[PDB]
Amino acid sequence: EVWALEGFGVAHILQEMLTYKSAPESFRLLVRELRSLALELNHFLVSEKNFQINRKEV
Amino acid sequence: SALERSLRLTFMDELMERARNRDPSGVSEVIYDMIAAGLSPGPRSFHGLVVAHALNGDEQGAMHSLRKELGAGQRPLPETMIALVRLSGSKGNAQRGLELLAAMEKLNYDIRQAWLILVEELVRTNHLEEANKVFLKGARGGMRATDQLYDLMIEEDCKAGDHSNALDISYEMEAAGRFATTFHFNCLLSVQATCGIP
Amino acid sequence: ASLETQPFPLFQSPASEESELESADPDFYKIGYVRRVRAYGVEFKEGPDGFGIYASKDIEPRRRARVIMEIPHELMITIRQKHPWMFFPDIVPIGHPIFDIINSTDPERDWDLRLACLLLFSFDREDHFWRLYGDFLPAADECSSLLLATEEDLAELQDPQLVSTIRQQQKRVLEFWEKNWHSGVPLKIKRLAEDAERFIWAVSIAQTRCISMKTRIGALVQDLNMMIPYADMLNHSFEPNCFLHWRPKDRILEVMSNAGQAIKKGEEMTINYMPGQKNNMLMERYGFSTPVNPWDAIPFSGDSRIHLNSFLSVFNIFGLPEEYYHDSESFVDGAVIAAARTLPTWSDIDLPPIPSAERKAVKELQDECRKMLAEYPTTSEQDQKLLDSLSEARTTFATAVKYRMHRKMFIGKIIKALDIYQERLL
Amino acid sequence: KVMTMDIERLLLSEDNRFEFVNSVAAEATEYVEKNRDEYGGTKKAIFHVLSNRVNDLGFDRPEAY
Ligand SMILES: C[S@@+](CC[C@H](N)C(=O)[O-])C[C@H]1O[C@@H](n2cnc3c(N)ncnc32)[C@H](O)[C@@H]1O
Repeated sequence: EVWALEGFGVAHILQEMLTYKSAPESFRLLVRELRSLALELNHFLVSEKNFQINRKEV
Repeated sequence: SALERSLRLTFMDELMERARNRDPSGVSEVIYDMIAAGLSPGPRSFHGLVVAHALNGDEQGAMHSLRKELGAGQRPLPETMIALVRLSGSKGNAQRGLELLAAMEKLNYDIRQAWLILVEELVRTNHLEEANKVFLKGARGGMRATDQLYDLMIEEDCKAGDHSNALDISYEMEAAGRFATTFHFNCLLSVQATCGIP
Repeated sequence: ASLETQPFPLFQSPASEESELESADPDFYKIGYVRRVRAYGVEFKEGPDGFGIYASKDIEPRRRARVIMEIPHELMITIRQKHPWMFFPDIVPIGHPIFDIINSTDPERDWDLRLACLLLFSFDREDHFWRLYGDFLPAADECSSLLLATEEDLAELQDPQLVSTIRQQQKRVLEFWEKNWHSGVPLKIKRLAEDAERFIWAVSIAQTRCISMKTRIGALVQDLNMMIPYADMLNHSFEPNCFLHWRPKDRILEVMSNAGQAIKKGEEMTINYMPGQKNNMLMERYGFSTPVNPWDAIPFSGDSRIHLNSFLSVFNIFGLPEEYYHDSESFVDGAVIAAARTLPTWSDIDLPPIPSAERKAVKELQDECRKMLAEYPTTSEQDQKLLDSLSEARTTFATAVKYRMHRKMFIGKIIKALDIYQERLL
Repeated sequence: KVMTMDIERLLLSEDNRFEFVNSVAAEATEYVEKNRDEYGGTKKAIFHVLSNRVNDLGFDRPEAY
């Protein structure tokens, strides 16, 4: 169904179905378990305006 | 008829002569003389007074002459507003620029040329940060700058490294239908290359 | 009604000889409506000056531009603007002699000859829409384009450079016809234009009705010169209420009423054929002139000059020189905007105009304009008389008279503008 | 019933279906920001955007048809 929804490009429904209908807390779980394996899954986003490397809340 | 016309003629000629000589005290003399002649309304006369102040940079005197002509007169002719906005942008005073440009809304005059002048003079006066403020707030207001002004402002921003505004102006330029050329992307890349994040 | 032949525009309206906008023959719209043309809120009306589009209802303002017409691509004719000639209705069979003739045109000088070849072939191609539409094109005696004029008219044109350019155009067209309709051509070419008059007519129509646009045909972004059978009925204006636009998904030419503009029942729907061309260019190509032409020019050589910014403000003209417009804030019109673009003028950062020396300059330029008027043998209103009553409505001659009259009327408006500018400078 | 033809008309009007739908979402969220009437009963902001846009196309449809 994810493959079908993203085939339609209807990606805001896909976002709804995969996040707030139940970073997302399950990605928090993913990063926390890898961080528990002693791997830093580190999420950054780069300001287009300022090139500042904003670390995401993870 | 011809009496009033010749009085108007000679009085406004000696006023304009004082104004070109940047003598606003003289212009005030001729205002008083025309009031004594009963020629009380006259937009050209207060335009002469404002340009007499502006040519010597008397921002306060220019605003005083504006307050005179609005408070005890009639709507100013466009060159009055344009000249006082130019005196702002050439002096700095960008807040006064925006305040008067917003006050131009109430005359129904074309704001485009005055805003272009304000931006251009601010850039020429190296008042780039507030020039960016007035430009972006105009573009978000849906006004289109002249192409020369986009090109100059982008180039000067990128020389200043102000990509935070250069990219935004480039988006507004695209939204205005001026497609970004290799020059504009070269200007953006000149600053982007500095970030160390290729 | 997907058949029939010979529908025509009732000639009751072109009967002005004894001395105004009746509806066009309903079949004129029907032949389009049966072929997915749609007119929204507009009506074809038939004056002695031919067809026009007029709003049949008050149209409220809208936030986006509002559609007023849809013409489907299948009814159009197109030539590629650039060398590799292709036809997107693709009327012309592969290897038809028409392709050899059309190739023998200059890539950029003879686009009108190419369009004329297509127009004639589309009158020969049965059950092409223009087989029916050609009856509504102006015949050789009622077309305004000066390619149908002769020296009897051009003597009345009194504009030797434009006379020379019209003569060169006619020479070029007739030389092309003589070269490519010689007796050796197939019947399927000789029947297109068996005489010079048919070809010069076709070229005059191609010139007066050629729209050109950048368009997208599927994937291909391309430059086309094209004929659109209901957008070519729009009349010119330099203050147009409409513009043409292209939809590539369904290949529709929209005619769009401008965003934020209200329009009134009986208002003429007009477009800006070519923006920024002097009246002599509109005579050269289209075959008409307009007195409010805001790009017209005057051969001034005076060292007298007027304060441009004060000339603007006294007439409340606004915008940059490419942009000059007038607002509600009443004789000010396109001719005064042309004046601001044309008068010998000076400007300075803030310096005021000399109230005396500007009157001196006004007097000098007014006497220059007066001697320019004096270079014609007659005043404007003599041509107005020669148009409110006229011997035979000879369309090319009446067009030349309209040209001369417009120019004089213009210079008159220049005089009046300088007078009112001086008076209103107080 | 008919409203999807208007949708198709607007889909035919706009040069990118995804950009059109983005513009509709933008128009609806700015509508529900510039006006704070609840406007959530039998008529919906999406249908309102489609109605206003087809009215710009000149077509006689009422708000939310
Ligand atoms: C695009 S063609 C339209 C054909 C025209 N409606 C007819 O009856 O054949 C433009 C023609 O309309 C006329 N025309 C164009 N602009 C005009 C104007 N501003 N005022 C009056 N007539 C105009 C001229 O005769 C010109 O040849």
